[PDB]
Formats: sequence, structure tokens, C-alpha cells
Amino acid sequence: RRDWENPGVTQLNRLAAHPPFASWRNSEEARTDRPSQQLRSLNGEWRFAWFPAPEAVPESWLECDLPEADTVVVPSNWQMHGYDAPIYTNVTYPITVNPPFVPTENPTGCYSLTFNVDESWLQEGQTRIIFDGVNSAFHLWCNGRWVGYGQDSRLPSEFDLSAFLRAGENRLAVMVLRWSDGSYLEDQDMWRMSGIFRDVSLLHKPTTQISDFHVATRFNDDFSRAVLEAEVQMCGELRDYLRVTVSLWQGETQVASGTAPFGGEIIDERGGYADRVTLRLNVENPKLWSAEIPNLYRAVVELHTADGTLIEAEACDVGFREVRIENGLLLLNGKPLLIRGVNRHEHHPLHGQVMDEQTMVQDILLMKQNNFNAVRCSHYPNHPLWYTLCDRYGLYVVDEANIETHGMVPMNRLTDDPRWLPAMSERVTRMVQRDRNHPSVIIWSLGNESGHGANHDALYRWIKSVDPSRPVQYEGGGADTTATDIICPMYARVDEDQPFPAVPKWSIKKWLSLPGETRPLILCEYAHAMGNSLGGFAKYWQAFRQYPRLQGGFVWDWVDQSLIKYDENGNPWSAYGGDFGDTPNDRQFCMNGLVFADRTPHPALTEAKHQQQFFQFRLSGQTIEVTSEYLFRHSDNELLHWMVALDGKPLASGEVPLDVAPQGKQLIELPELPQPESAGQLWLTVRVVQPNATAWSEAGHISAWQQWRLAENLSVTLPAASHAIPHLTTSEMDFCIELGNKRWQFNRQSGFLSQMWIGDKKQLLTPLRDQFTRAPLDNDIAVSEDPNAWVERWKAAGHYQAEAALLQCTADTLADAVLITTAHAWQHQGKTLFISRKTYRIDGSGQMAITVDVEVASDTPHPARIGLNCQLAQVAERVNWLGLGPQENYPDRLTAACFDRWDLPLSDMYTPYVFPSENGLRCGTRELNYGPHQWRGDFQFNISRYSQQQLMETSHRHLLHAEEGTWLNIDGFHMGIGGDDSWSPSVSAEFQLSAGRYHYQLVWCQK
Amino acid sequence: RRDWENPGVTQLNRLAAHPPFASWRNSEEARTDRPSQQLRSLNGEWRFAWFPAPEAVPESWLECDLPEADTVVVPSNWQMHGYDAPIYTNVTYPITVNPPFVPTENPTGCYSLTFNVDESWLQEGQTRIIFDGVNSAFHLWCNGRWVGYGQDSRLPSEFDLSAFLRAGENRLAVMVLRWSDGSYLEDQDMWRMSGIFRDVSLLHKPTTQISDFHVATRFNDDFSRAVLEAEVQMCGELRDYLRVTVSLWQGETQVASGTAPFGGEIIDERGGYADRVTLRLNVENPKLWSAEIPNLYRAVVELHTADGTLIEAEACDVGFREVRIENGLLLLNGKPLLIRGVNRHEHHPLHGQVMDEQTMVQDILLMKQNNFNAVRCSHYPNHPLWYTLCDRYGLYVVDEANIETHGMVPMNRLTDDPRWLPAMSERVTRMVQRDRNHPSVIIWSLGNESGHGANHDALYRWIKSVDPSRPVQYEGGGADTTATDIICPMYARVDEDQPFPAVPKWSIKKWLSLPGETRPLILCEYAHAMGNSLGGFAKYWQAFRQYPRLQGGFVWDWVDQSLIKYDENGNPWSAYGGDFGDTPNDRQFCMNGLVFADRTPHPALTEAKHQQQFFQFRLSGQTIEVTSEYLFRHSDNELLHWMVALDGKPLASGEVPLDVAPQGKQLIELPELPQPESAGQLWLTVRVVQPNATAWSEAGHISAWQQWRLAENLSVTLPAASHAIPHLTTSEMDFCIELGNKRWQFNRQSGFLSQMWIGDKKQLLTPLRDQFTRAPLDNDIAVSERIDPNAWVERWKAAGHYQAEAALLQCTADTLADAVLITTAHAWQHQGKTLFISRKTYRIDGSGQMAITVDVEVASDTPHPARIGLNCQLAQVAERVNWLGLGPQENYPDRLTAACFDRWDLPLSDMYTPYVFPSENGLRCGTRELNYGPHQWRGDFQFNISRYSQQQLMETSHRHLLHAEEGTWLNIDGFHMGIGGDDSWSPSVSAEFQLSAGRYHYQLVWCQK
Ligand SMILES: [Mg+2]
Ligand SMILES: [Mg+2]
Ligand SMILES: [Mg+2]
Ligand SMILES: [Mg+2]
Ligand SMILES: [Mg+2]
Ligand SMILES: [Mg+2]
Ligand code: NA
Ligand code: NA
Ligand code: NA
Ligand code: NA
Ligand code: NA
Ligand code: NA
Ligand code: NA
Ligand code: NA
Repeated sequence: RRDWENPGVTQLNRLAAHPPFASWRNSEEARTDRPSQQLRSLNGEWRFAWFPAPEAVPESWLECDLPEADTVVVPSNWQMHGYDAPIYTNVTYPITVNPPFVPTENPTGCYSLTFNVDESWLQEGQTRIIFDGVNSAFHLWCNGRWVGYGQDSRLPSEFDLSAFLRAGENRLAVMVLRWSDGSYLEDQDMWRMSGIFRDVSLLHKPTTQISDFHVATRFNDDFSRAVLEAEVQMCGELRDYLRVTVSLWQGETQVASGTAPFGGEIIDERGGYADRVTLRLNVENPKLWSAEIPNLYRAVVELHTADGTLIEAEACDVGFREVRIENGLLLLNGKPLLIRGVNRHEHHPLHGQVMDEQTMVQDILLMKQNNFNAVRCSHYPNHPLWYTLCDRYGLYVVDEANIETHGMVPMNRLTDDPRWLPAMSERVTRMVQRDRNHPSVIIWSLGNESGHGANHDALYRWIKSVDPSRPVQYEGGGADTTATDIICPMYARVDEDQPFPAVPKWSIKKWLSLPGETRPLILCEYAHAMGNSLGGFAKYWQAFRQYPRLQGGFVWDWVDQSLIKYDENGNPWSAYGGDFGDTPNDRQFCMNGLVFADRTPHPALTEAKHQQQFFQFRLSGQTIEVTSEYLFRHSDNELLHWMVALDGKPLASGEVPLDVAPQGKQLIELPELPQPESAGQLWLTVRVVQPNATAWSEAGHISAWQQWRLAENLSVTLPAASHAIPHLTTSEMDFCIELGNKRWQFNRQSGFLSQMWIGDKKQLLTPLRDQFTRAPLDNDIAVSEDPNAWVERWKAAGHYQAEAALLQCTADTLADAVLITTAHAWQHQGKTLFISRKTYRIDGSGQMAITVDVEVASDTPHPARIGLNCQLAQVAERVNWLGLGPQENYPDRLTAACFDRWDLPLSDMYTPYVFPSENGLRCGTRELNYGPHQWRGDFQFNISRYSQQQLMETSHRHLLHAEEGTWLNIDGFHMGIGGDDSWSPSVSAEFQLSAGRYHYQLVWCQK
Repeated sequence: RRDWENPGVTQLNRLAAHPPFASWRNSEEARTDRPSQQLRSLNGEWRFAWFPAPEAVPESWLECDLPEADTVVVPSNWQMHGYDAPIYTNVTYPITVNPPFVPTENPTGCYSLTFNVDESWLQEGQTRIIFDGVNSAFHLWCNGRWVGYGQDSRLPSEFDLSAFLRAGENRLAVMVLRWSDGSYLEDQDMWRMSGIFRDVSLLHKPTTQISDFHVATRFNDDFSRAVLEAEVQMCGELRDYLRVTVSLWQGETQVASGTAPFGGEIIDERGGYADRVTLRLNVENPKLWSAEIPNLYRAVVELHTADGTLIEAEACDVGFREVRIENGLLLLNGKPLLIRGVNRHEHHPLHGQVMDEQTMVQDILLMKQNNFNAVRCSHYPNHPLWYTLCDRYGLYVVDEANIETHGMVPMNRLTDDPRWLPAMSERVTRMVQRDRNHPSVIIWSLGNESGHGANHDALYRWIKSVDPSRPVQYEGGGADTTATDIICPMYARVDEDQPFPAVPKWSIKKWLSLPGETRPLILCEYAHAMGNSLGGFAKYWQAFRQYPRLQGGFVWDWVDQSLIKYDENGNPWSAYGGDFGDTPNDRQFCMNGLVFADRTPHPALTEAKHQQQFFQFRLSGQTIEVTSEYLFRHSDNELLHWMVALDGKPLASGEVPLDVAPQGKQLIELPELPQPESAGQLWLTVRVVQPNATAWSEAGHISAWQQWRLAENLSVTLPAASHAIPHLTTSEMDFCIELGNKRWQFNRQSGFLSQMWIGDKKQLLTPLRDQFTRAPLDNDIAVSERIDPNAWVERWKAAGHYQAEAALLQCTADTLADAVLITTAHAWQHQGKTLFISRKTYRIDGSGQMAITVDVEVASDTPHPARIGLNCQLAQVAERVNWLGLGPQENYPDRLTAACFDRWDLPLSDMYTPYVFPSENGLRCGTRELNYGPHQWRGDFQFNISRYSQQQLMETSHRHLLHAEEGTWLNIDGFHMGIGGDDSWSPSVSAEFQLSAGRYHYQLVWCQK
């Protein structure tokens, strides 16, 4: 039958989809969500054998264990066990495009398990098997008899095994196909793996049973009263003595309860549903659910007889909340949301696509701790537990159908094709039937990157019809089609339009007001966090806050999809596309997250946390104005800490309790700030601290911060002039300067300071020279699978090959110092790119002041940076500076950083991006200390054991090796990093170094 | 595998749906729509064997002919060949409701065909087989190898046979299942049959071929300009040298033509369709298509190479027309339609569900001749030819998906179930892919009586998104759901609400104005024409004309679904439910048409033609004002004929040409109306006659008529003083009156006129007695499946109306100067209750006329009687019946608008209407004079006259079992109840036609001729 090559066959003998069941036979257990003896897990050790095609599978396997098989854990992705390679492809399908056919060589995973079933389960009732996730299609046999077939790798497939089992031992055999026609709908940008990768379980239900239940909550105008409506359906024999009781609890208190016999209201000329009933419960002053306060009730659904015998119980967590779009705004409990979201794929560096509770909880806590309030299930229904954690911890969720046909040409080839309507329809309907009772799901999504086809319109209407409680969104076909209630573009810019034909990406501000447009706009993906990125994040936040209808978005994306591999010596390392022999592949494009695969944060995570803060602040005089962005809670676990410092020197500080109602304001008046002991800039830093632990944070957590400059007292006092004067020695080869124990040597042919000595010690490994390039970032490279790419432009202009030419090198003696003047030109193929003019003035105090004036040809691409570099001979333990920090920060990604005195071990000054590049910069620095050296001015810098050259020649962080010494890059100016997208120029004009002429000054001295 | 018990499998290996193709290899043949050598029919004689279940089918059959097989004609329904019984069930499914399973005993038809294939069809290109209609599911093998499977009995299923055929002789084998999961969606109220009932053909296409084409026509604001857009898709290897030319013709004239290579515009981030192309043609002053003037153009789509070599051509007829709903009105070419529609099932009394062109033409002509302009495909896509005929003759069509799950409980159990979404979507999507280029289709329908489920909502939106050119309608779930653009109820009444819970049927006038309602309302079914019905039809038309948003409706329905059966002697008779041993069954409920199964009209048809007239008239003084309800054509084939008569006698008449623009008016003054010499009422009759024949009518066709009373001159001239005086003879048991050679006898114990003689010849077989009942009509019976105790027949029976016996109260005789007067009084009672009291006088004068005066009392608490009249069985039989009253056809109080007051003369048999299920029939109302044999009755009455007593009619279930009684039964009524018909399963006679006055008077004069 080749069911795996026919989109008209998506399953055989599969049971209806429905919300999570456990068939409790004790109501109390159901109330508290205790494990159910009737829901058994079949997870653990299974037998597995790999074959190259289904035709290669021996018939014997059906009845008996293959002695060649291995014992492996389930759930798992077979790739993770080494059976075949995982493939990383972004857009292009991993198999030839020839729907609905798949390759003849099709990796087949043959799983089996010998397990016990007690007579008790078979004497009465129904025993079904549930496979929560099988990638991509499979056939199932039990005790050698075929049972059924299934597709859609991201929803549960259930089969009735009642007629196939026997008491005692039984054997299941599952043949899993890697590719199937379902793969045409699973083209998400992620590793392509396969196997039985979600839980497998057995569930016993009685013959007369609860087969479905839907829960709804409706409110009066001010949410002071609600009606919970529970529709219950049964299967099995209708009898008048049957009853359904629905009880609602808030903690240990029962709020309401109602009971009724089956038999629904009249529906049409033929009557009503005699196998259903709707119970309605009034609830006064319900505690409402939100991501701010995830108040939950428990609904327990009992199927029982009138005499009072329980047949079975089902249940769920209920969050009383209304989601509606009104007047152009998305409202939650009548208030307009501000989505601080992130896209999150199911990825584990060791386990592949298998999810576990610990990782899920770790992700949600880091999300919450970083001011995220929402998550998009990019791009398929998640493991069931995700929803329960979101309901209980409090996150808004976008639940998305497992439909992505990005590699088709044009993109909607399948989605506009009625023959694909059935297959797509099951992806949407079964998701809704499974997840509709979760309060955390606030919006349904039709899938991702599958163009816009009629199938979409049909399905959009189906959902609107069956579940009016949530908006439906879909971005394909231009982000604003008839299949979406929300304008939900991906990578639309704040101010700049990207007018692509047919599917333009307008500036978000402009998009809201195009003629006739009235919907809210929430980006389904924005701020592509690949590598050293998130430049311009603040620009989005400023617009979201200014424009009512700009309600936020979902950053792309949470975690890097890197996988662990082992080197020849068994050490682990982070791998990406192509590292498994996979080809074609999309290399590093699989790593776009705010956190590394092990959950360590990248530096961008702090920028996101700060911009996503829930408290806004303004300063006037001595008055700090705090405004709350919360919609529902008061600041009942928050205090404000304030600190004032003079050039990093702590002056004073205080604490004030915060008592701000949602959307309210609080005025706090700072105490008299009595004169600073010396000159400099006073800085005010405020931090919102949570004194009490919560379910998602520890006592002391800081949730928000802000700084301002206060009074500045410029230094007008002079320097107690030199006890001495430096001496200059001139030679054809060099200009040497000596002062006490110091010596500086300027090479006359090169025109650079080539060596420095303190005592007998040489301070330099490589001379101090101008630098106008950087080890390109992922965004500079711009590839997702462009000669407009910054890297391309730079290379083409000769920026990385340019050679300095000496125009002038002279020495002069002043009354108290020695002054060296140089001028160099950087040229390429006759073209003068840059001209650097400098003066170095060494004085009686031993300080070397360097003044640099650079000219940039207006017609060369603006340079990545304008500074100097050198390789210091020494390797020191700490890096101390007065500037922004403590983490890495760049011009267009420095808002989260704070101006203060920071001191870190050298290593923290390096950000180990998997794909190495320029990294570790710190901006707005006025003082930098390392070893015996001190540099002063107003610059940006990075310091590490890796040169820019090495970083640009290395593909993987594990292959980096520390060089002799310490490479110092000190810049007067540095270009922003961009990141609106990672596959086109994305650095805003204001962060490009296009001024033509640049000036900067550094003071280098000892410590 | 049992694919016939799994709605997730509706086919295997079936090819995509598309509009009609013929793969012409010459463009001129495509232009002219001539036969294509690449399209072959496989209709004719095939081999067939019947089995009780698929399990009983021998494997040998795959390879070779079963000896046991018969040779039968295909297309056919196997029940019509006698292999098994057709079943007539209305709502209840014919199989136990246990979706998706079917009975294990599942009648299987094994059809096979040995035929030739030329090598030329195999050496290159693709050879596919096309089954236009297979009921209900089937597996296909070719030369013993399995090909595929298909469901949906009402759309074509195609398979590629290229790899299965060899030059020369080949054999196909088709195993057809009577029942399948598809049956759950085929519960329409009609005969349940099976087999290969529509055409089977072989189509040869080139490997590089036109695989689909869509034609759209958009207009400027005043339709003076249009753009023809043709989207073309191909299959095969793409090559830069390939081209598509689309040409538009108006007869022989090439109006426009454009050519382009393949490659559509960018659609999204991944590009456009390299395998498609859109050609855009400008058309100035296009001739527009309408049912009024079905102007058509021909679009020719050529797939060719740059050098000019034709690969193949496909084509269609194009009608430039726009359909839109605006401001609550359904507009065609910017004008609001008035739908004079009818529902039409595909039914033939000998061939079952098999359709032929002749029958189709016959239907269309009769439709057009009877002023219908639209048809609803109740309830599934029709044979493909139907659409071509409607495009060319001009009829508006509602194309309806084959989805009906009426028997479920509740009705939407499957349509609200996502698991049934796929099977349902195929029924909708494949219909649209097939029929979207036909101009006659103006509205799509999602099916019928399937409640309202989310699947509908989904499918409604799919259509709206793929084809914005036609509104979508669906009646299930209450007629005004979110899945319909049009309020389209079934059997909603004009003024009376039927407030059923959840799915009330409001009065149509009220429905339009419910809070927030704005859509147009067109009944998808109304005026149930079952038996003697269509009472109250004029009330619908008056409302449609008065309310802009009431845009008409589709009568239920065109033709009776009766089947032919043959008696002992081999004589044919019309059979209905149960007549084939089918059980359970819904008896006569399958006969609801305006015509008999053989196309002979029922009397109701004329009432429909008259109320559906396109010209309205008003009379003022000598002025006739004629208004045109046409929207597009001028009255260029019409003349007004007028005639004035005094009680049947023609005084004058004349003719005037009609020249009215659409929606215009014309005034015609009659010439000086020269007085009349005679008492009596002058009557004016006007008729609209089409002098020239047309594609759908013959010269002289009458399309409209109207009548008015003009002056009346009451007779004031006295009698004429009789020659002789009648003599009364009194005896213990009788009053006898003698005058000349005539005698009348009144029985003193009964109180009735028992005998009358002319000379020595007795004129009566049964005495003349009051009658208060009628042989119940189908509407009186009120059954659609279940008994309605509110049914009129039920009420009358319970009240004792058919059992009441006359009790004499008084019987006296008096002699007057010139006459004898008999006075009588009788009571009708039941269970000691007096139902009616009849008081009469009989006055017999010297002229021999007997004046009958009747005064009846009807108790207020008894149900209103069917009639208040007299009856008798005349001893003689006469050849003709002549009357001065309404006619010529049968007419009833609530269905007499089309009848005209005049002097009519017909053979007796025409005075009887042969309704398959017998009942009261053949009445004529408003009669002032009736002549039969030597008898003449005068007054103001309604009458019926025939060889069948009411008793017989009410005791016989089939017209073929009636026998002429001795003599002639005459029923003459002072009053007769309306017939009703708004529906036929509940009381449907409007108040105003009920005999509820309590006291009634009528008088008649019986005399000799
Ligand atoms: Mg399949
Ligand atoms: Mg226990
Ligand atoms: Mg055993
Ligand atoms: Mg993608
Ligand atoms: Mg099936
Ligand atoms: Mg029906
Ligand atoms: Na906003
Ligand atoms: Na990616
Ligand atoms: Na507080
Ligand atoms: Na690199
Ligand atoms: Na109207
Ligand atoms: Na019927
Ligand atoms: Na005329
Ligand atoms: Na009868």
C-alpha cells in the first residue's frame, strides 16, 4: 500500500483526538492531578533496529525480536544514537521535491517492546496505546497483528489495542519511516531527525466513558462575574441513570458544582446530542488568569451513576480569562497586551528533539527571569507538558499547527491545492481538539511559511467557528491576508520599508496605517539573534510603547540548535549544519538563539531583559517617576534601590518601597545630594528588586534598572608638572624616547610604535597599528541559505587586504615632552581607502597621549571600526575598566549595559559564540586597566587571547587556540552589529561609520 | 483493506478534477464544439453479474468473463434491470446508522468490458478512463491489474490507464458497491439505486497538456466594457518554446486573441507558477448572458509551440455576466433577479437515474414554456450535459454538492465532525473544479439537509476564496447561518410563522427584517407540489413582487419520481415507495412534481406558469397597462391579443403589437365598447402571444394572460308564465311530482330525491344527498415519513365526518299556484353529536326546472369540513362535459388564478386528473352553468364529474387499480376547502380557505336539456 506516499492517507484506525486524559477512578486524585493507575508509561528500554528502506525489514521481526537489534532508550531520535545522521537544512527540502513521493532509500526504524498487561485491564473496558510523537509516519503491529498507521510527527496518535492484547506478555512492533508525504508539510528550519521521540503510554478507559470535554469561561463587563461552561461527550451505552458532575475548585475550596443526566439541547430538525451534556457554573469574583498572575482553578469532570458510583474522572486546570480583539487591539481580560515574546523550538544538545521536564522548567524560568511573558510554539504543537507549565507558571502561548512547506515553489503550491486540504486539515483540527482547554494558549496559528492558499482560508474559518475564544493568526502570503486576525510579519523593520514584490515587509509603524487597515500588529518573528546580534532591539521597544496597535512580538529565537559531538580525545564540542556529513546543509543558520544549547545566556539576553522591563522611569530634578506597565498586579514584591556614584566611586544609596498600581505611577524623592569630594560625572542607577522568592524567581532577583547622568564637575585643575623630561634618540631606523624606566620605540620605516619597555621587559608582541576591519559577525556575512552583504562589500573594496603606506614620520622636542607625528595611507589597487594622521606626545610624567584623525573615502563602504590594535606581551588575570558593562555591548546594543567600574577575569571578556567572530566589545569606556597598563579616553575595546585574524579564519569555537600574549583592540568608533535579519544588510544608518572624518584620543600610561 | 468503510479513503489513484476536456488536435473542431477523435465513449453493451457481497466475488473475474454474466446496457442502474430492488426511503437511512460501516450483505455489481485500444493512443500520450457516475463506490482493474478506487456517486472519477493498456483487445473490470461510507453523505429523498449510471469514456491527452483552465469575466460600471481573464495550467515538461493562445469568438467572428509563454507572476517569497499563465482579453460592448437572452461566446485555449505547431486545444462556451449581492439584493448584470425556479432531480420512470439528452431538452423546454428561469440541482452535481444545455437555452442554475446527511441525529452529527471534513471537502471542491466555467451556474450550494456544522463554515470560506464570482448558499441549520449568503429556507410560509425551536421557519416577510438581518431571501424549496397541490401559490408571487429582498424560490419539485411496473398482462403502471418490496419505505412521498414521470403536466403546472408571467397588467377604463418584468430584453416577440365575451359569447376582440422595454410600461386603449344585447356579465381576457418560434417555443406560444370582469347587466326580465302546472302525488312513503314526461320522487323516510325519470328512463343510480367530505388529498393526509394528529384527514376521521349518518328531521310537500315545494331538514351526527344540519327546499315549476336551495349549519367545534355540497350517481354516461365557469383545467379555491371564466367543453375523461395516488380531483370552481347529457345545472358552484365515487378514490392507493363505476358520479359543491401545499406534512390550508363560517347557503337549478 505505500501509505507513506499518499497524502489522502494520513492514518489508519486512529482514534479521535481529545484533551489530555488519565481515566482516574478516584475523584480526589483527579482534583490534585496525582498520577493515575490507569495511565501507564511505556517509556524506558526498547529494542531497535535500523534499515535503509522499509523493503529491507524482515517479516520475522513482526513476530519475533531480531537478535541484531540493540536495546535503546525511548523516547529518542535515532540520529542521536548514531544510527544515521541528522541533517540541517533551512529552506530546501532534504529530499527531492516530487510530491507526494519520497526517496526509495528511506531510513526505517524498527522499534519493539515486550511488556506485561494485567488481566484486570482486559476483563473490562478499553485499552489504548498513545504515541505522543513519532517522526515522520509509522505502522503499528501488536502480537504480530497489524493495528494501524499514523502521520503528523507532532501530535499524539492513539490506537485501540483491546482486541489485540492478552494477559501477561505482549509484543508491540512499530515501523517508523523517516520520510513520508507528511514530510512535505514538515519543512521547518531545524535539524531533520526521526524516531519515537515523545512519550508512549497505555491508557485504560471504561466502556462507558468521557470521550471529550470542552471548558469555556465567559464574563460580564467588568469581569466581576463569570460562567464556566463545560460540554461533555461520552461514548459507550446511554442509560438514564448516568450522570455527569462538573466541580470547580480553587485550591482546596470547592467553588461550584453541577450535575446532569446526558441529553443536550435541541440542535436542528433531528433533535440534539443525546450523548452530550453542558453543565454551567456561576462564579462570583473569579480570580483571573494572566501571565502576571497565573491564578488557576481545577475543573473535575465525573462520569457516574445516579446511585453515586464513580465510573471515571477526567479534569483540567482552568484559567478564567477572555481574549478578544476590539477596536484594533488584542485584549486580555479587557486590557491591551504588550507581548514580550520569544519563538522556541524543542531542542536539546544531547537528546535532539526529545523534551524533558527539567529542560522545559529551566527554559520557562529563564524566560520569566528575563522579562518574557509569551512564547510561540515555532512551528508545531509541543509536548503536552509544555502547556501545563505555561498555564501554571504564567506565559501567553501561540499554539501552531505542524504545517510548513517553505521549500515549495511558489510557497503556496500545496496549501492552495485542494488535494492537500485533508492532510492540512488534520494538522489544524487535531491540535485544536487536544489543546483548547489550556488557558495559556491565547492564539492559534495555522502554521508557518507555507505561502497563502485557499486551504488556509478554509482552516482559519474552521477554527473561528469551533473556538471563538481565541484569535487566529498566520503570516504566510504577506502577513496581512484574509487568514489572519493579527498583522504578524516576520522581520519587518521599525522605520524602514522592504518593498518586496507581492509580499512586501512594510515598516511596522507604516503598516498599521495603510489604507483600510485596522488590525493589531505583533511580529511573529523579529530581532534575529544569530550570533553577535540584537543590534537595534531598543528601537522596536520604543515603537511598541509609543504605538497602541504595535503590541509587541516574538524574538527569533530562544535557543541555539547546536548539537554535541566528541573529538578524537572524547571531548565535547558544539556542532552545526554539515558537521554530521549532512549535505546539502545550511551551516550555522541553525543557531539563532538568545541562549546557547546548554542554556547559558548569550550577551543579547540582557538587552532583551532590559528592554522588556515592566517599570518605566523618568527623572526630574531629584524626583524619579516610576510607571508600572503591569495590567493586573500591583508592585507587591518590589522595592526600589538607588545608587549615586562619581566616576564609579560610590557616594550614596537608598531604598524605597514601590507601591504602584497597574498602569499607575509613583513619585520618589531622592535625598539631598551634598557635594562630591572631587571632579567628574555623577551617575544615578536604580534597580527594581524583588525581596521575596516566587515560583519563578529567587529572593533578591533584579527585574528592572535604569541610569542617568547627574551633575558633572569638569576638571579644571592642572597637572603638577613633571619632575623630569623625556629624551629622544634619533637614528635612521628609529625614534627612541626614554623616561626613567620606560622606553618607547617608533620604527621609522613603518611609522608605528614597535616596542615599549618597562624596566627590562618588552611590552609588545606586535606593533600598535590602525585597524579598520573586524572578524565578520553572522549579520556581516548575511547568509540564511548577497553582494550587498557588509562582508562582501568590505572584501570587494580591499579593506581586509589593505597595506599601510608611510607618508610621514617625524620627531620634535617640546619643553616638556617628545612629540612623534605620523601619517599613513591605506590603499588598495591604487585606491586610497583611509588616511590616518597621528601625534604621540610623551611627557615628563611618563604618559603617552595619542591623537588620531582618520579620513575615510566617501566612496568606500563605511568601515567596521576605526581604532588601533596590538598584541601585548603580557597575560594578566583581570580586566578592570570604567565604562559600560559588565557584559559585551555594542553601539546598537548597549542599553542594558551600565556605566560603572567593572572588574572581570580575562576570560569573561571573550564571548564564545559557536561560530567565532568579533566579540566581547565594551563601549563608552573612559578607563581600562590590564596588567601594568592603563588607557584613558572615550573608546570601545575588546581584549582577549584571540586575534581578529584568527577569529575570522576559524569556523568553530572549539578550534580556537590562545595566542601568545593578549590582543587588545581599542576603538575610537565601531559600527553597530545589526540583526533586524541575518540575511541582508541590517545595520541602521545611524550606526554606520559614514562621517568621512573621525577623531579620537587615547592616553596610555603605566599603573 | 475495506476502503468502502473508511471515510478517510475516498479514492485511490484518482486523477485531479477539471472542467470538461476533449483534447481536440484541430482548433476549428474545438471552436465549433464538434466530436473529438480523442474522446471516446465506452457506453453500450457490457458484461454484468450481481453478487450479494464483495466477498462473494470470484477472483477469476479479474482475469476473465464469468460465464454466468449477462450482457446489459451501460449506463444503467442495476435495479432497473431487475437484479435487486430500488428502495424509496425519505429521511431514514436505508442501512443501519453505524458510521462508517455498512451492511455485510452489500449488493455488488461486477461490470466488465472487452474493448479495443489503438496503438496510436499508446505510442505517445496519456490514455485515461472517465466514469461520470458510479453509485456508490467502486474498485477498477484493467487487464487483471488493480488501478484504483473512487467515491462520490455524482462526480466523474478518472484514472490513468496508460501503463495498463496494450494495443488491441483489453478488458476492464469494475466492482461497484451499493453501499459505502459515501452513502452516509448521500441520504437524499429519492430512490436508492446503484451502478454505472452515467457515461464511461476514454480520453487521450498529450504528455504536455492543458491540465486545467479557468475563465473569468469582470466588467466596468455600466457593462459596456469587459476583461476576459483565462488562467491556464499545464502538465508535462516545461520548455521555453511552449505557448498558450486564448481566442474569443462570437460565432464566426474572432473578437480577441492573445498569446504568451508559461510563467505566472510572483506570488510569494518563493516566486510564482512556472507551469501557469494568465491571458487577459479586452472586450468592448460584450453581448451579455442572461436567462432572457443567453448570448454566448466561444473561448478556445490552444497549447502550442512557438513555431506554430498545435499540441492540443480545449474550449468552452463563455457567457459574459456578473453575479453579485449588493445592498441585500442578488443582482445579475446589475439588475435584481426574480427567480422563477424549480428543483429538479435526475429521474426517468424507465431508466431510473440515467439521463439522456432528449429527456433533458424535454425538461428545459417545458420549464421555459412554463415561465421558469432557474433550476436547482437538488441535491448533487448533474450529468455534465445539463450545464451545457442551461448555458445555451438560458436557465439560472444553483450547482449543489452531493452532501446530504438528513438521517443522522442530530442532523449535523457528521458535518460538525472534523473527521468528516475531508470527505465532505472533496464533494464541494471537485464540483467547483468541474463546473466553474459554466455561465448558467450562478450560485453554489454546500449540499442539503445536513444540519449546520463547522465543516460547512470551512467549505463556505474555501469557495468564497477560490471563486468570488458566485454567492454561496446553504439551508441547513436554520437557513440563515454563517455558511450562507442568501436566506434560503425550505417551506417557510408567506405570512405565517412556524416557530420551531432552534430552526424556526419565520414568515418570509418577517424573516427579512429580523434585527440585524440584511440578506436577500430566495426559498431553496417551496410550494410542495405533491398530488393535488400548489394551493396558495399566488400568495408567494404577490409577496415576491411586493418585497424587493424577496427574490423568488425553487418549487419542490419538477417531476414525480414514480417508476414503471408491469402487471399480469404486461401493462405498465406507475409505482411508488414499497412497490418493489422495499421496506421500510416512504410510499407516495417520492411523487411531488409539477409533472408526471412521463412529462405530462399536472394541473398545477399551469398555475405556476401564470403566476410566473413576465408581464403584469392593470386595467383602467378602456385602458390596459402592460408592465414588463424582463430585466434585459425588449418585448420583441410579443403581441397582445384581447377579447371581450358576454357569458362565454364573444362580442369583440383585437390585437396590438407589444413594445415595452425591460421594466417599461405600455398603454393600450381598447376601442369603443359597443353595448350588449343580453343580461349577463362581460368579461375581458388578454393574452400575450409570441408570433415567432424560438429555440424553446413554437410560433404562437402563449406566455401570459389575465382576465377582468367589465360591465354586468343583471337579468330583470321575469320568468315567462309556465304552460302547465306540476302535479304532486302523495303516498305513505313518497312525494312524487309529475310534469309532462318527467317525474321526481322524494322518499319520505330518507328525505332525499331518490329518483327522477325522463319518460320511462331512470336518471339516478344513487339518491341526491348532502356531502361534507372528500377523498383525502396527499396534503390532507400530511405524511412525509409518522402521523400528525393535527392533519386534516386525522381531524375529520376523529370527528366522525366520514362516518356521520343523515337523520331526517323534516320532510314536507306543499302545492303552490304554479309549483310544488318539498321542504326537508336533516342532521348529521356522530357519537350523539350533531355535526351538520342541512335545510333545503326543492321547488318544481311548470317549466320543469327544479330550484334547490340549501342552508347548512356546521357546529363550531367540529373541524371545518372539506366541502359543503351535494352528490349523486347519475345513471347515464355522456361523452362531453360543457360548462360556463373557470377552466379548462382542474382548479381549486386556493389554486384557481390561472383558470379563466369562459365556456368550456371537454371529453369526460379530461374531467378526471390521474394523480398516481388517487384522491379528490378534477374540480372546477366559479361555475354558473354545467351541462351533461340532457341535464343542466345552474347557480354559482364548484363541481367535479367522473366515473369514480369519492369512496372508491379514498379506498384506492394506485390509479391503475381504479375501475369506472356504472354511470357518472357528480359532486356539486356550494363550497369547497382549499387544497393547501405550503408543505405536505402538516396542516397547510390558509385560514381564508377553511369552511369556518358556521352557516352556508347555496342554490342550484336542475333542469332538462
Ligand atoms: Mg500518507
Ligand atoms: Mg492506587
Ligand atoms: Mg503469554
Ligand atoms: Mg522556514
Ligand atoms: Mg471510503
Ligand atoms: Mg432530505
Ligand atoms: Na503598543
Ligand atoms: Na535558523
Ligand atoms: Na512593593
Ligand atoms: Na569566523
Ligand atoms: Na421581490
Ligand atoms: Na419527496
Ligand atoms: Na412585439
Ligand atoms: Na386514495
